[PDB]
Amino acid sequence: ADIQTERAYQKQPTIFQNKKRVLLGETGKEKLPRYYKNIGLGFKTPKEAIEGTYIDKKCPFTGNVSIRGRILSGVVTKMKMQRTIVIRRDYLHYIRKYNRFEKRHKNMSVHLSPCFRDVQIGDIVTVGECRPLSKTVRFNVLKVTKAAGTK
Amino acid sequence: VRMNVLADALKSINNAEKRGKRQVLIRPCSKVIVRFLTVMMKHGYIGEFEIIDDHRAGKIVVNLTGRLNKCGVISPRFDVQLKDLEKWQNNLLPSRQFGFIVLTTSAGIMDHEEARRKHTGGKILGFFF
Amino acid sequence: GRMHAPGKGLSQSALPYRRSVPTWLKLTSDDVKEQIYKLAKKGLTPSQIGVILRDSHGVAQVRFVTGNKILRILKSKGLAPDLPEDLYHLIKKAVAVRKHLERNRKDKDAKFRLILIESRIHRLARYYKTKRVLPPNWKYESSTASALV
Amino acid sequence: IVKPNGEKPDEFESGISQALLELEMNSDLKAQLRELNITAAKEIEVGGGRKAIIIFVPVPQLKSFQKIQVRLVRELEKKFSGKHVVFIAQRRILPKPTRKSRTKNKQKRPRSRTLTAVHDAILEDLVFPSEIVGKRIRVKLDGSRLIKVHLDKAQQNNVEHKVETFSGVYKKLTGKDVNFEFPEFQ
Amino acid sequence: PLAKDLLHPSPEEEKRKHKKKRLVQSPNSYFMDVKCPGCYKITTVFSHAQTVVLCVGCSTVLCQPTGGKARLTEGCSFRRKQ
RNA sequence: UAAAGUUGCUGCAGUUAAAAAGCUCGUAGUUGGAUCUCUCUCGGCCGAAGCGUUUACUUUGAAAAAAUUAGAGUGUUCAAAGCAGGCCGCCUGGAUACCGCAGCUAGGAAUAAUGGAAUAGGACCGCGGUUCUAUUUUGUUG
Repeated sequence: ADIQTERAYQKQPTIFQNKKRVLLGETGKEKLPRYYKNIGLGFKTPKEAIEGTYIDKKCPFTGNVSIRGRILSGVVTKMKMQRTIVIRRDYLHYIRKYNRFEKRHKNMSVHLSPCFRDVQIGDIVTVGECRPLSKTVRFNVLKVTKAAGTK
Repeated sequence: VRMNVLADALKSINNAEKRGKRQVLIRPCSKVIVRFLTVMMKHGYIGEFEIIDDHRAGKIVVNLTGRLNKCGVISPRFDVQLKDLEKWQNNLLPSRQFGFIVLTTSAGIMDHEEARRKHTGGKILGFFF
Repeated sequence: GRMHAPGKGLSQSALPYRRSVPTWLKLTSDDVKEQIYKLAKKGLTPSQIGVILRDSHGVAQVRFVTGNKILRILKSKGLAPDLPEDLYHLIKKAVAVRKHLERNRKDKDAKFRLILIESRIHRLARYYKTKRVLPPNWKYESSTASALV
Repeated sequence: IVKPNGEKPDEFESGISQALLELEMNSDLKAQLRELNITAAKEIEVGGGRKAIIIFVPVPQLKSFQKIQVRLVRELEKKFSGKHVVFIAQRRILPKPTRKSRTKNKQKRPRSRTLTAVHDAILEDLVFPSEIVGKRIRVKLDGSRLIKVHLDKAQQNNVEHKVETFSGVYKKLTGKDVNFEFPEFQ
Repeated sequence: PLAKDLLHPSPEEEKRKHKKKRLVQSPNSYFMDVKCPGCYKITTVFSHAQTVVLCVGCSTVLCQPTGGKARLTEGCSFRRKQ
C-alpha cells in the first residue's frame, strides 16, 4: 500500500534511503532498511513492525516514543480515530462507611501503531505510559491479547 | 431463586434445633457446607452427619445435639483482616468465653481462633454458638 | 416459579440414580445412533427423537447408552438444525400469535402474551449469542420471522 | 499379555500373564483373550490371611473385559484357590492445576481425569457384577469419612463374600475406608 | 422423624412421597415388555408413553397416551422390567 | 456532636400508627445452584529460569514530612507542658507505633470471578521440504 498519503514525505528519520546506487550498488533490488527498536520490560517487537512499511512516529517499536512509567491494561471499546483507540479500565472503588465497593470506569485514549492489525472491540490491550502524544493521549499500546472466543 | 446454599443449610439447622429435633435434612450439600459443618462438629456443637449421595447434588442428614443456640451466615462474605477480627467477634459472638466465627482463608475454612493461630485473614462465612 | 407466570409447579422428570444401560436393552450404542439418524432424517427435533426412543425402543436415556446427548450426536453427524429447537418453537409461537393478532386487533390478551413470548425469545437469543450458538449479528425481527419458521 | 504403560513387568505380573495366556490358548472364551491385554497386576493383604489380586486393565478394553469378567475371575480364583481377583481399569489422575505448576498442563484437564472421578470409577469397577445403587459418606466426630455403598439385589450372595477384599483394595489404592452393604428397599 | 434409619422400616413412607421429594429421587414409571397375542415378539413400552405405538410386526395399537400412565389394549400381556 | 436504632453499613421502619408503584414486561445496576486433590555459562539431584494459567482476597516486605493523636524515658516543686537531663570532666536520651484508598513487592490458594480441546487450523513426538543466518577459511578478503 502507498505510505505517502500526506502532503509531506513520510519516512523514518533515522534511515538514509538514497545512499548512492551504481551497477555494483544495485543487483536487482533497491533495498530499504527498517528502523525498529526493542522496547524494554520483556515486550517483544511484533513481526509486522520489523517487516512492515508504515510510517508512525508515535509507534513504540519504530517511532520516537520512550515507554517509561505505568504499564496498565484495558479493554478496547472504540476504534474510530486514526491510529488511536479508546479503551476502558474497569475497577472497584471501596466505600469505607458501608464496607463495600462500587463499579467505576475510566476511558483512556491510547495510541495504536499500524503494527497491530486485527484489533477488535473487546480485545485486551497492555499499554505503556509515554510522553504526551496529543491533548489526551499519554499511553501507547504495547501488547494485544484477543478476547476469549478466538477459533 | 436460591443463592447462598450455606445460608439455607444454616437456617435449616437453626430452625430444627430450635424445635428440639434430633436430625435435620440439608439440601443441597456443598463443600463449603461440609467444611462449616465439620468446624461446628469439631467443637461439639452438632455431632455426626451423613452425606447422602444422589447423582445431582448431595444431601446431608445432620444429627443434632442440643448444644447449639444460633448458627448463622454473614452475607456478603466481607473480607476480614486480623485487625478487624476483634470487632467482628464483639459484634457477633455472645461472649469472649465461647462462640466461633468461621472464616474461609487461603489455609482452609477455620474458626477465628485458628485463624489467629495461623496469622491469617480471609472472608467471613458465618458464626455459631 | 415460572419465568412469565405466577405458577409454582413442580412437575418434571426424575432421573434414576443408576447411570447404566438397562439389562433389558439390547441395542448397541451404534444402533441407537443410527435410530437417531433415521429419526432426524425424518424431520424430528431432538426432544421428539428422545420421546420416540423412550416410548417405543425402550431407550431410557440416550446419554447413558451412547455416552452422548442427542443434539451432540446430530451435530457430530452434521444434521442438526440451523437454530436451536427451543428458540425455533418460541419464534413459531410468536409468529402464530402475530398472525392471530393481525385479524383480531381488539385482543389485548393476545398482545400481552405476544410481549411475553418475544421477551422469552430475546432472552434465549441473547443466551445463545453468548455461547456463540447464534451469530453475533442475529436478531429477531417481527417482519419476516415467518421465514425462520 | 502384559504391557505395562511404563514397560516395567514383574514376577507376579509375569505369572498372571502366563495364567492369562493359558486361558488364551484353550478355554471356552479363548476368542476374546487373544486381542485383550492387562497393564499391570499386584497382590495385597486385606486382613487376616486373605489376599486380593488387582488386575489393572487398559480403559478401552475394560468394557470388553466386563463382557466376560465373571468366568475369567472364576477360573483365576480357581487357579489361585483362596486369593480373590478384581479387575480395575488403569486410570491416571492429572493433578489439580495450580498457579505454580511449572509444566504439567497445556489443555483443560478433563473431568474424567480428576481424582474424584477416578476414585468413583475405581469403586464402580471393583464391584463389577454388582451395580452400585447408593452411596452415603458418614463423617465421624474425628473428621474421618466412612463410605457406605449399597449394592444391587440382583447379585448379592455371589459377591457377599467379596465384601472384605473390596474394602481392602479400596483402602490400598484409594486410602479411604469403605463398607459395602445391601439395602432391603429397591 | 429419624430419617434414613433402618430400625424403623419405611419402604411404605418413601414410595408414598413425591418422586422428587424422596431421600434419593427415583421415577414412579417403568418399562414393560408387551406380548401381543397376534404377535410373536417383545415390545418394550414406557409406562407413561406419549406415542400411539404399534406392534413391530403388525399395525395394532399397543397403547394410547393418557394424562398419566398410558392405556394398554386388551389381551396384550405386559410385564415390568427390573 | 453524642443522646438519634428519630437516616439504621453495623442497625430502623412500611396490614391498622407516616409508608408497597394499579398491574405486568423489561435494559443498565445488584445478586446468582452442584461440581475439578525435575529444564538456560556454576569451582556448595550442587548458583537458575519462568515464557507458563489473570485477578480479587489474605499475610508480608519496601516506600511513605514534621507538628497533632497514641505511646517509651525524664520529679516543670506537681500539672498542662518541655525535650530534657543524670553523676563525681564523665554517662544518657531526643524512642516506638499508626499513616486509611490507589501505586510497588513477595508467600498462601479456601472463597469469588475468569481461561483452554467440540467443523479440532488440540497437546507431545519424531519426519518432507527456506533463508546475510555478527564467521562454518591467521590464507590478501575471493
